[PDB]
Amino acid sequence: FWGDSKLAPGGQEGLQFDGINKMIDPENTIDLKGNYLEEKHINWGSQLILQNYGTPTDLMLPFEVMGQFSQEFFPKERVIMPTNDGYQAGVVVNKFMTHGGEVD
Amino acid sequence: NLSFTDQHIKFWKKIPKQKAYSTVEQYGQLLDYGRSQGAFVGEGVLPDTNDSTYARKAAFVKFLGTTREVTHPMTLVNSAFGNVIARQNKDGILWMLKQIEQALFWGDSKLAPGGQEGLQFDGINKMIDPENTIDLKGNYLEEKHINWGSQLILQNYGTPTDLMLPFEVMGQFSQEFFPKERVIMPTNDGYQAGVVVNKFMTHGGEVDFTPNLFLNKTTPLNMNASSQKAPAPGTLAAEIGTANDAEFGKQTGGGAGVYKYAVTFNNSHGESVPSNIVDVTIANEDVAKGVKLTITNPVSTAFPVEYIKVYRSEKDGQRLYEVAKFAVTTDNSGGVTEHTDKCEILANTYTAFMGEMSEEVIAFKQLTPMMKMDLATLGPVIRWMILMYGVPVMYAPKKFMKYTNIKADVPG
Amino acid sequence: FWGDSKLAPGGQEGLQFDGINKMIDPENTIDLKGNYLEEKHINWGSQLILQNYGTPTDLMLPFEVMGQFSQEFFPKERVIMPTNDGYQAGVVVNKFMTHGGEVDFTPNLFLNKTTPLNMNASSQKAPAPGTLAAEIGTANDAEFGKQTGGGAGVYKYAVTFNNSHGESVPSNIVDVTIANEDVAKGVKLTITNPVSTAFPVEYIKVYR
Amino acid sequence: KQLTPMMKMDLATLGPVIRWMILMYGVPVMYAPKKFMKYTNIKADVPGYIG
Amino acid sequence: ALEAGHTVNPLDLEGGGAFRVESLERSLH
Repeated sequence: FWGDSKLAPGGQEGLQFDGINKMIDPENTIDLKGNYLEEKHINWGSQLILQNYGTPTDLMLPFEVMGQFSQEFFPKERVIMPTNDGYQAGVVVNKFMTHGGEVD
Repeated sequence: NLSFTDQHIKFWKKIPKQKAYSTVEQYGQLLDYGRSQGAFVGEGVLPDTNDSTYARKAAFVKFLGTTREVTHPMTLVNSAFGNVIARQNKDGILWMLKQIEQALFWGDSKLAPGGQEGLQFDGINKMIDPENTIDLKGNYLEEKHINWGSQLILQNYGTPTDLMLPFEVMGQFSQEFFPKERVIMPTNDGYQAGVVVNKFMTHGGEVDFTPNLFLNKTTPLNMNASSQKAPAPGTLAAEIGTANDAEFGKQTGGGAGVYKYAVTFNNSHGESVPSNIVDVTIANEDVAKGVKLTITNPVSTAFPVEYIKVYRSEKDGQRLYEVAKFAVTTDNSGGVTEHTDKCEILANTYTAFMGEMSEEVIAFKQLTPMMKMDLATLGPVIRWMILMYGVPVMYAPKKFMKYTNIKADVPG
Repeated sequence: FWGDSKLAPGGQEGLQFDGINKMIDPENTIDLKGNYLEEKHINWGSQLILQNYGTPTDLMLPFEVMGQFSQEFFPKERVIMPTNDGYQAGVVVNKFMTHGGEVDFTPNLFLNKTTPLNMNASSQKAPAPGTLAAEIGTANDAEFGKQTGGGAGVYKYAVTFNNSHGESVPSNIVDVTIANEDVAKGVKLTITNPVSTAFPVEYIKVYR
Repeated sequence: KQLTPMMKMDLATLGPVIRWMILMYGVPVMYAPKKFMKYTNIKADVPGYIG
Repeated sequence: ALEAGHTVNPLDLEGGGAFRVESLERSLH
């Protein structure tokens, strides 16, 4: 993830290999300015991948971002009136359906 | 291969194809059964006489082509990725297919000095009747506008079947259904989110959504010429016009602001570098009057000019996008062309099309399919070219419609 | 739909037959006053038919009204959280259920709105144009104030002359100014026949 | 109530022109006037205002 | 050369256009 191969003095060749963070084209970057990751940013990234003739398949994210992703789905919960004894709350999203395909 | 494949061509594989036997193809239309004059007569009285209305139309065949060359020594060495002639042929065919796909949308046959017959054929944007246009004035597409377009089509004895829209508009439209998701309380472990709409049911039929990768927004300005055979750049002068039907005031918050203007000169080969940038200030009372542009041809161009593209920026913006396109009056050195801008198209907006996609409404007539032809040997170089002749025809212009000035923020 | 058998001069018998708009009893009329067709108006009409020992079965409306009626059901759509790979949207109301049974909707393509004025004669055998004079009337049961914004405003009036052969040319346009206290008083129209018409005149149409 | 269905009748030859007429006779009858109703002043504009 | 143009009026045909015959679709729309 965090490799870099230009860490020799004077910017020469180093000992490490380049990571994903360095080989990604600089245009394919979305900056959130220290905000949360919302639901529409998935579609934004899907569009960025799509317009370069690609098909999105996977989204690699840290655990905390995945946890914060569940905030928007809390006020959409519903319960039927014949309530049982005890309920389980919490919504965990592991897949998404964008206009460019399904993303895991 | 980092570029597009054959699966990204959509509108070319769907339009029906017919054979053509000349450069002019004619067809007849039936317009009315009779004029309305009342039909009640009385006992033993001779009624009046009615007549019908018929028409005859014609379409003109255009041509397309490209050339590929391979040198003699290149054909003798060993190659790692196979034969080079087949690769060049594949590249040429794919390039031609992309050009055909976009020309079926944005073609225009009236771009020539003096408005004469040009080298292109008419596309969907110009063949649709002007009445069947819905202007969103820079707003998101909603569910109502689909019913609006369906009504527009059905009141002309049509039947909506397909809707063709870019990918950004598709994503924005699908985003509007997010607050409608609901979750049942006994939640499981894992859910799939995101809503994508593929079909729509209207009061006048059913509509299918067809995202297109080659349908885009207004073209942004480019600082480099597309071809070395493009004409030379000229000059531009702008000021306030004297019209009384400009639509600058239809935007949100009014139309007063500062706008940027530029022009580019075009021919059948390519596009020139942009001209000088001009800033125009529109007051609050000037929104009804247009902006008059004065365009001067280059003095010592190596190729003639044929038509002009007009670029306008957003209100109080910095980037310029193409908003107009028209032909020159004369191709002589130092010629002067005048044009008044009435803000018919807003900058940085999209466009979509809906209509009945049947052979009885639209078709494509081919004088010859895609084919290859060899060339004479002028030296140790192998040359050949690829051609196609044809023209699209829409028999019923009012069984289609289009949305203009659609706002979408998906990429950003 | 729009037949009328009393268009002869003097109110005598004409050459047409009465349509649905005239055979229906004048009492059985619901006035929407320039608003949309809600869901309760279906029940209103259903009861208006039931109270005469009948049973409503069909409703005939234009496509525009049907589309506007179906538009109101969009914000009622919901999606269940486990999501499929693609959906179909759009709501079309085929029928309606009242307290007197179920009523089908049959959109008719030839049932249109008020015909806009035409500046050309429909046939060469139509009569000649005439003159029109308009002013505030003296009635006390005018319904100009039933609009949402009230009856105050400026209105335009024009007439055309008719026979069994076609429609004539529009007459002169007259502007009438109505105040907020005159909404209860109608507009009195004075229509004058053509001086030298070549074909007879039978009835008049008023355009506002 | 239809006296005769739609029919075609030829006219006399008064010149080098072929002529014919199409006729139909009938009338609608409504036995129960108050078993029907009508809505008036309905407002609806599908291609509506954007603003 | 001999070119087939886009002239419609039969009384304005000249050159290769005079050799063209009428092409009409036989279905009324």
